Amino acid sequence: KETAAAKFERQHMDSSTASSSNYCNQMMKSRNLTKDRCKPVNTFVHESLADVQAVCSQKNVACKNGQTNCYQSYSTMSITDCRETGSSKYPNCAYKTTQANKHIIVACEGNPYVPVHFDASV
Repeated sequence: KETAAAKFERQHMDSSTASSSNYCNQMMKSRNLTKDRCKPVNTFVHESLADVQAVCSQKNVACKNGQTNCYQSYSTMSITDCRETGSSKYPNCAYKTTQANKHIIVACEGNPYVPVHFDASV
């Protein structure tokens, strides 16, 4: 079905945008991240697809799971962290929205070598 690279774009890319306090509530729903369960934590990156793809050629770092295919951006990037609230109950998933400017760390795979997993922000 959906490729890993497409799944990364669906879950994590929002180049279209200044996020509101309801941003995560709307985006987690519209990107199908609340269909089977409320995904607890999810990050959206507001940079261009080209800039995020270029991270796979930037600073190589260890992934949280111990693999060696993670990469940290040389520059900070505009991102939005979505974190499920305590009062969230499926299927009415509820999220706190936090914008930040941080370096991102993604896992890269394949040919062409593209992001397939959002590992962390630092």
